[PDB]
Amino acid sequence: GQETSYIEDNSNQNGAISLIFSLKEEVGALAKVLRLFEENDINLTHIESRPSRLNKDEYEFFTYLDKRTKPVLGSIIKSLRNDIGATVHELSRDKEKNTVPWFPRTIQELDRFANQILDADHPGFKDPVYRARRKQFADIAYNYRHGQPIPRVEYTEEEKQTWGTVFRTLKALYKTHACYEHNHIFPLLEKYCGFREDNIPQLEDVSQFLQTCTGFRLRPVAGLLSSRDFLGGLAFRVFHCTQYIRHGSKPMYTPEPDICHELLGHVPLFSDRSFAQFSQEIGLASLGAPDEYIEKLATIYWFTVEFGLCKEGDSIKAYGAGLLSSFGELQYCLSDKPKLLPLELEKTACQEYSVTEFQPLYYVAESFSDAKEKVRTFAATIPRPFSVRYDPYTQRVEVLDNT
Amino acid sequence: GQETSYIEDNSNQNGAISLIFSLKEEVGALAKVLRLFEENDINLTHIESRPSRLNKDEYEFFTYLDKRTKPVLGSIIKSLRNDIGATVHELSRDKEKNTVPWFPRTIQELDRFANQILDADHPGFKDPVYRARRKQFADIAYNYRHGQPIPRVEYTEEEKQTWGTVFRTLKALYKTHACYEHNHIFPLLEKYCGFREDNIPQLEDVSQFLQTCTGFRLRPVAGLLSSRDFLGGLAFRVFHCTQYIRHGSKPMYTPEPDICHELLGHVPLFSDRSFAQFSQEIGLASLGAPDEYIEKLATIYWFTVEFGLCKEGDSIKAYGAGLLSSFGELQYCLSDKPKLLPLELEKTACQEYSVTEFQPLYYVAESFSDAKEKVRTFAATIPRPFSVRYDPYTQRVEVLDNT
Ligand SMILES: [Fe+3]
Ligand SMILES: [Fe+3]
Repeated sequence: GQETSYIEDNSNQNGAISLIFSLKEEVGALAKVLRLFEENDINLTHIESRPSRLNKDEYEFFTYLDKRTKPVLGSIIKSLRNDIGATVHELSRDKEKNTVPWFPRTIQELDRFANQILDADHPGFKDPVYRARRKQFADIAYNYRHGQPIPRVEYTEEEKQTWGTVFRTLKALYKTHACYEHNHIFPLLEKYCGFREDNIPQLEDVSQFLQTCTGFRLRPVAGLLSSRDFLGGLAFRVFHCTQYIRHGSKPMYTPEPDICHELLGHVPLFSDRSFAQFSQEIGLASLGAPDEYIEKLATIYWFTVEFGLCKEGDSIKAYGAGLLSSFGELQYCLSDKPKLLPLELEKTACQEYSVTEFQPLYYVAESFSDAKEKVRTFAATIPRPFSVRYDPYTQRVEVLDNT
Repeated sequence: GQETSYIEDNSNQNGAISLIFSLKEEVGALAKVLRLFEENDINLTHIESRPSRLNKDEYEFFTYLDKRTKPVLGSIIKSLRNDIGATVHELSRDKEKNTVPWFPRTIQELDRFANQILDADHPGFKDPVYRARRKQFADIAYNYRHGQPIPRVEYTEEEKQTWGTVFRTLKALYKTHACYEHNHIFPLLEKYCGFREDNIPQLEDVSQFLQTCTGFRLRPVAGLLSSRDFLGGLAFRVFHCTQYIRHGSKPMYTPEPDICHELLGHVPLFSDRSFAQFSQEIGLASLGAPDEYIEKLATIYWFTVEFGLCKEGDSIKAYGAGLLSSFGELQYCLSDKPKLLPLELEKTACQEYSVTEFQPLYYVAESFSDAKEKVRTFAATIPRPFSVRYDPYTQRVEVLDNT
């Protein structure tokens, strides 16, 4: 009711259904389970069995199925539960009765809904060339697949000039308004990723560098994804970021995120361990979270990763990416005009806001470490039949039952 | 003096020198350091700066230099120490006075000495076709680069038949002689990696699966690597394994490791978290370790990963890979002939042994968890100016000063 940053998720044509369950290895168990699936008309390359990462005598099952297996899924869950004997969690993309809202278990699974994106006013609406250029970048995202190197695009001088206009202003403002963490990493991005005022950095280059710092990686997205999907990606330390640039007509404005917003507002901080851990915690807390809490986390995300203020000693600087890529509001947030409140997730989670520039209120975080722990705690209050944790080694979410 | 499994490391033509040091970010520090390198004739793409993963106000430096920069390195270390102010560790591949034995800091660095490998008696010596086939596999290893998918090779029926001979025997013996962990993972390798008696699995397939389980990954090696380099790889959960198969003339024998030995003896257990962690601990304890302790760890490795016996309750099974891929000694080790001693690294580290089949003595491990902690402790006694820890996210060793 005030145009928020919370985008409710859809469902494709087939949607997505995944069954989470572990099976203790007892002679024939593995075969009975696969036989169970085999029997009910299900391709067994959609069922994956792996050793349990928690219990040395169990197998964990991953099922890449969709809505087309719905009819015989009830039977299978029943059998698994009653006959075979296994605690089963049904993850559904259409989050219905008794089903936990779907979420990727493996980083690769981020491919599933990555292409689930959402003009008249938009600068560039009457620009054929721009519209085509946007098609090009959208194509790259749509065609993108996890693991692949992000395709490089040669930016035109015009675009580079737009970049520079935004770059120049912000750089000449980070020292006095940006948090230590941002100002700490930026010089390196300039030195190593081609972050210059006469050059738009290639997403592949930035992704490599990010990984090298925090394991974070980039994924080119065509447009805005549902909060569930964007937040979810953070659990795998994956950042869905645009590659296109705003229209040159108004370099100082974007009614949507763009390469300028991702590279100068988000990327720098994702290179910091504490910050990386913080944002990932928000992603992990969203995994399978009910719509209500996704919006809450989306709101929380908004007042932290996007428009957050960090308290450094006796002063307050900005770390919110929405601030660090918007000179105007970047100066405004540190002025004496905005209302400031300490970060307190229960109140922040229900905070009323609008997407319009120049937020009237900002939340101040003690540190990234404090907020991370702050989110960990808020997460514990989110209705979920289990808890989650990321495994950097296998790049797979490990679902542990509530602690 | 009894032909051991300890292979002392060499040095290429240029060798390898890396400087470990962190720099607190104080105006101009970063530039002074790079200027410092720039000045002394050093390509700055050989110097890498990244945010410290431990201290939020420091930069960590990675230097991919060799022996050709030796002359001006003394000056640079002096400057860094006295002028700039930084604790500097000089890693040298030629481990000389005051230099810590070199070791990869980034997983990619495993490329540096990966191709540093070491016939008359060998079965296949007079076989032109075999020798050429071996050239082919060696080529693939030499050309291999971390990150790349391991090239697939179509094995001849003859080779597949050799595989089957070994496979058949072992499979029909794992139930009664192999540890739970091995028997737990094997069925999955059969179900998912093409581990059949009529099919030699492709290393790429196995690597993917391994990663999916423990993050472990394979790297095709041409022949035997120095203990330092092989053990070191384990720190990154990377297994250097052969791809070629023994000569068909004598399927029941190999005077060297081969695909049969890697896939059936090592791979299964590397899919277990506890085991993966254990072997990695040995790799982490080798990082920069003096030659003496590398041989010790090599010896330890020998009596554990290669020829170790695990105590399961009241019984004892085998987990040593040398045992699990050698039917003959696999039955022998559990007979009443071999001498058995509990795992105790200080005595095991100095244990006398020979490579000849049918070990007279084996060391029994409480569990993989106990041995891992056992190695962690033994490691603390290894002369090193710092301690190490692996970062799965960035795939980079983080060097913390002694704890
Ligand atoms: Fe954003
Ligand atoms: Fe071996």
